[PDB]
Amino acid sequence: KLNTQEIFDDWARKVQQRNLGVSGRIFAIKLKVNFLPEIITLSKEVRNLKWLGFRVPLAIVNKAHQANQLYPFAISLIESVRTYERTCEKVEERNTISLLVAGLKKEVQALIAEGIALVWESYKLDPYVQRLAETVFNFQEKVDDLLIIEEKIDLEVRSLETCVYDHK
Amino acid sequence: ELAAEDEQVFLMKQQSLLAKQ
Repeated sequence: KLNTQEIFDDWARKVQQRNLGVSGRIFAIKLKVNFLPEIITLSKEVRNLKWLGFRVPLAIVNKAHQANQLYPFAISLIESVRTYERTCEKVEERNTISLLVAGLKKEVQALIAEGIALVWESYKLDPYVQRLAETVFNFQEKVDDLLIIEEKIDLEVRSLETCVYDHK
Repeated sequence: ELAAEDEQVFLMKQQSLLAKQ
């Protein structure tokens, strides 16, 4: 009863039937990165199985290879998209600070527009990951600075209605 | 007044882009 050959055969058959492939445009249109978490797990599903001695198929090995190469790039891209989405939600929820953060918004949108034409096979995909991180990094810092300053201005203007009626 | 595109309007634009492709 303890033989696990059936489990390995079933898993290999399921993954082959899925026919997972990362090739395609790096983004698609909510913004998404065409790199699901599952493509990571298959690589690990090979990494342990090779230790267990099961002869994994060559195509599965190649898919694990592509997953391993593109996973850090996909994490950088999905982190950038998630940061942009949450920060955009924060900015939309507070319409007062929309004008100040206009430059970072148009910059990141322009970088995304440049990247729509890219593919996972593009050599320029890795330099774009470098480009997007810097611009998003600047956008986060300046937004953080304004929130500190804007609250102080909000408190100070709030002080005026209740402050003492003297010129000083 | 430059304003960030709403999620819905930006995604309708992206829908228009994807559909035509």
